[PDB]
Amino acid sequence: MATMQCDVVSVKESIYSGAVTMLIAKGAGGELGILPGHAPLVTLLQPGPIRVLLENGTEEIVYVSGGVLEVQPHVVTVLADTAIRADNLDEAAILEARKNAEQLLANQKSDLDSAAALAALAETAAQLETIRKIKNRAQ
Repeated sequence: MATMQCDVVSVKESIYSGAVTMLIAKGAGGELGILPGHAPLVTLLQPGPIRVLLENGTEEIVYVSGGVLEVQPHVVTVLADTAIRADNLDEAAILEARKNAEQLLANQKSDLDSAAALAALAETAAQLETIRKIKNRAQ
């Protein structure tokens, strides 16, 4: 399959940069699949685990909170407020926040706390989902 110059960057620093056969990042609410040779596209990147496929039949899963996704003819750049490598994603950290929301949700008293706990649960669940998939990938 063809190859494209994909580069993932975040507010902390770059995460990926090289050749890719195909990448899939969540944008505009739906899953946008870019292929080597696609036309220029600019869509908002929403929270979701983007996958970067290489020419070696491999794929790299990365978690992005959401930001800006700029697609170029032979180049691809996805800016995310926060990018975490599937191999770097800390399960311990996510487990802490994941349980914090679960216990905070059941003890919901107002709408403010709920909005925060819920947002944390969904976010934490995303990071874990990205890891579990990479570390295992047996679905």
